[PDB]
Amino acid sequence: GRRIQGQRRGRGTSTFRAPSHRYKADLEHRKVEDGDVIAGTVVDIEHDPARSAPVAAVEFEDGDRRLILAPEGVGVGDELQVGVSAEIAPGNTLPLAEIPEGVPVCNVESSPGDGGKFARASGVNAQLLTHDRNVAVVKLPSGEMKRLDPQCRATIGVVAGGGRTDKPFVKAGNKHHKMKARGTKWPNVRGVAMNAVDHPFGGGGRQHPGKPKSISRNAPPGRKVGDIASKRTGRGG
Amino acid sequence: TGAGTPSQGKKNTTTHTKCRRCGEKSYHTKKKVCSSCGFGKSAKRRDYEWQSKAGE
Amino acid sequence: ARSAYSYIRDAWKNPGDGQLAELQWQRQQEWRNEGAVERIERPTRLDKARSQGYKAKQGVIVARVSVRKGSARKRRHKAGRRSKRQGVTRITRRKDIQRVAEERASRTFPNLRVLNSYSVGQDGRQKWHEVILIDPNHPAIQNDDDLSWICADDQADRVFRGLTGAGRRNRGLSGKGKGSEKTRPSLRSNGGKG
Amino acid sequence: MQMPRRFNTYCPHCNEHQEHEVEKVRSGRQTGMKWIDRQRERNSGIGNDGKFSKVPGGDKPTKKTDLKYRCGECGKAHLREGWRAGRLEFQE
RNA sequence: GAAACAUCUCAGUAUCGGGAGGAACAGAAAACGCAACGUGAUGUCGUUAGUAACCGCGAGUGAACGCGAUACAGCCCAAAC
RNA sequence: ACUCGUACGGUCACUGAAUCCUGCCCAGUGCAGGUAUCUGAACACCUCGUACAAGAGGACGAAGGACCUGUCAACGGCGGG
RNA sequence: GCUUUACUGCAGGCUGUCGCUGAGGACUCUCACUCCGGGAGGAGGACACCGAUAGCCGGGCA
Ligand SMILES: [Cl-]
Ligand SMILES: [Cl-]
Ligand SMILES: [Cl-]
Ligand SMILES: [Cl-]
Ligand SMILES: [K+]
Ligand SMILES: [Mg+2]
Ligand SMILES: [Mg+2]
Ligand SMILES: [Mg+2]
Ligand SMILES: [Mg+2]
Ligand SMILES: [Mg+2]
Ligand SMILES: [Mg+2]
Ligand SMILES: [Mg+2]
Ligand SMILES: [Mg+2]
Ligand SMILES: [Mg+2]
Ligand SMILES: [Mg+2]
Ligand SMILES: [Mg+2]
Ligand SMILES: [Mg+2]
Ligand SMILES: [Mg+2]
Ligand SMILES: [Mg+2]
Ligand SMILES: [Mg+2]
Ligand SMILES: [Mg+2]
Ligand SMILES: [Mg+2]
Ligand SMILES: [Mg+2]
Ligand code: NA
Ligand code: NA
Ligand code: NA
Ligand code: NA
Ligand code: NA
Ligand code: NA
Ligand code: NA
Ligand code: NA
Ligand code: NA
Ligand code: NA
Ligand code: NA
Repeated sequence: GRRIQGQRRGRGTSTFRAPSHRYKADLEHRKVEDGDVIAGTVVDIEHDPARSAPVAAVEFEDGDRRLILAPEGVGVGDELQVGVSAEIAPGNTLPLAEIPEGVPVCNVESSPGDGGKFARASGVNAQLLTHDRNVAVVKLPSGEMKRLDPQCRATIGVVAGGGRTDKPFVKAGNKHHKMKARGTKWPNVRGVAMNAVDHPFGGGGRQHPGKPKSISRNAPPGRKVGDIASKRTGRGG
Repeated sequence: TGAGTPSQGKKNTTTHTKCRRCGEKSYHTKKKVCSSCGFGKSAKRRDYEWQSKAGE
Repeated sequence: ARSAYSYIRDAWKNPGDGQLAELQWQRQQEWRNEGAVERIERPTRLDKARSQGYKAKQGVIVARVSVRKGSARKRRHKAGRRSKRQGVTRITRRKDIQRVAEERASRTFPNLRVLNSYSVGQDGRQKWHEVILIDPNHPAIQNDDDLSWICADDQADRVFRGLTGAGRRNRGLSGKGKGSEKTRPSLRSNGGKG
Repeated sequence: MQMPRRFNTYCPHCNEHQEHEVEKVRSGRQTGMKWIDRQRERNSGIGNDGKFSKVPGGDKPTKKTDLKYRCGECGKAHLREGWRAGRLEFQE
């Protein structure tokens, strides 16, 4: 048959790429030698086209002007600090070790100095639970307990723009506009609505998958479709 | 819209042009590659054994 | 008495033992950070180089080349093929890695010609060979009785036509009797069955 | 059918009648060093292996008798034509 | 093609990548093995021979040594000192 | 490539606004988890064989399978008497 | 052209083993190698990656 849509994706053609040239900033934590003597002032609050969430323009002491992944409650004029000795207030960034347990955090680093990887989407947050000289246990937004190096930096507070998901798109056009700002092909044609040549579920006199939807982890691309290595399906039991 | 005559009307785009290297009207001005001599793609001249019968 | 060279040779008989072992473990760290073709001032295996024709003279060049280990980096068929021709994984190229190394070196030095080459080890994913190249235009070579032969026009691009020692062995020309029916005088004249 | 374990009959070796013992031919073990074994290894490669890609045929409803007739005095055996028999049991 | 077809065959062919010359390539034996008290670098031509060898032992595939010719040519390093 | 992205994410599928709802079935097939025991290749290892080798056998045993469990808004099923 | 528990194979995934590969049937370490860090250095570590091979799955494809 023909390559399935999921296979066309990987080639990285225009249709599947994110409108990168239209994006504003790669939101990473600043690098500080040590000491913490790095503070800046929020100069503006802007919309981030890559995340449908606000972002903050900060002007640092040493003349550096950069956009920052903004937590809720950050405003123009506010002074933010980054470093070991940073104050424990919303919007500041310091290593997990300097953060008091039980405090909501966002933009958590996976490896110390990577600029942040976890809890960055609208209104989310990680929960710093356990401290130690060896490991800082953080609960990610998915509910998972993550063991991290206490040296991994993070920002105090929950990510801004919380509740974005609360409102329905209502119409195709609204989804369309959002989709145009992402690396995604939309709308979505169901496999079962296609011809056999185009998809493992295509074909038939009526619409139905011709086999069980639960596919093995070992299935090759072009065949891995439907419910991937599902431990279970449905709602009952 | 018919794919024949009615679709022939929008054809006012210049692509293949007189090539600087071979003189043939094959230099694709959009690609900057001559489809006849290979100019723009290779220093060596474009040529293939299939351009003639196998035993010739 | 034993030449000093015999000691370099003897060391290389077992590159995984003694001082040489420690040397290789240290060197390869630097080699893996070097490029595909690196010109080196002196051969790592002096005895082997001299044995192959090397001379500490003007116009004699040495370069270490790294080439990946393993079989053919082959693409699977994209059209009809009988089962026999559908393979990908087990197919190996007909030119040995040493020969690939020699060509990569000669390309790097377009004006030079390959004289010979030898192995200098390997790690888990690549092999290194040092190639001895010669400047057929330098008068220090045009006047050398032992090397001037390489200056002749018919020796141009000798490596690309398999006229190298590794080229000739890989072409099955080693034996002069049984087994060389389809190799001598050339693979092509024998219908490509060698 | 039933059949005597021992009985008098012609021995092609002694060249005279003598008591023979009848035994069912036990399959001899293969060595894996016959020419066909070497051809299997040699010729098997990428893709279909021709004859070596085939699998064991079926079964006839009844098989013929596969026996050894051993001379009770010279100890030398001889073979005979078999005949179709669903079952073959020896008497004693 | 095998009166299907998979190994086999078409064929190392078509086609593709790299490169030399006026011709290329090969070449002075870790050869041959008419086993010898024998031959004596290498191409090529004739023959050996559709022989030996391969092969769903099917269809097909397919040398060599030697011999008669052509032309003839034999050398340089590495190391020892 | 997704991605100047990080689970309020984005990938892979099914259904197809709202309203009232969405029963029973895990035997087969699929996916997934577990598994005393059974089965389970090659290397290395042990025995036999061979002055070596081919080869025969053993021991150990991964994923997988048997076996057990979960799962139908998973493929699907919801009869005769 | 298409399908599949048709025949035969081929990618791909999983898994053992060998090489890279090192020191003291469960374990410690650091020196290759990998990743993070501008750097200092940190994490991981003879595993993984990669090369080779073996078993299972394998109309994704011929
Ligand atoms: Cl969305
Ligand atoms: Cl060359
Ligand atoms: Cl019988
Ligand atoms: Cl002779
Ligand atoms: K064919
Ligand atoms: Mg970014
Ligand atoms: Mg939704
Ligand atoms: Mg788009
Ligand atoms: Mg749809
Ligand atoms: Mg349709
Ligand atoms: Mg299909
Ligand atoms: Mg429907
Ligand atoms: Mg349906
Ligand atoms: Mg048309
Ligand atoms: Mg010739
Ligand atoms: Mg095979
Ligand atoms: Mg036919
Ligand atoms: Mg036939
Ligand atoms: Mg042939
Ligand atoms: Mg011969
Ligand atoms: Mg001299
Ligand atoms: Mg990196
Ligand atoms: Mg098919
Ligand atoms: Na269907
Ligand atoms: Na060159
Ligand atoms: Na051959
Ligand atoms: Na063979
Ligand atoms: Na036919
Ligand atoms: Na046919
Ligand atoms: Na055959
Ligand atoms: Na004679
Ligand atoms: Na069931
Ligand atoms: Na089930
Ligand atoms: Na058709």
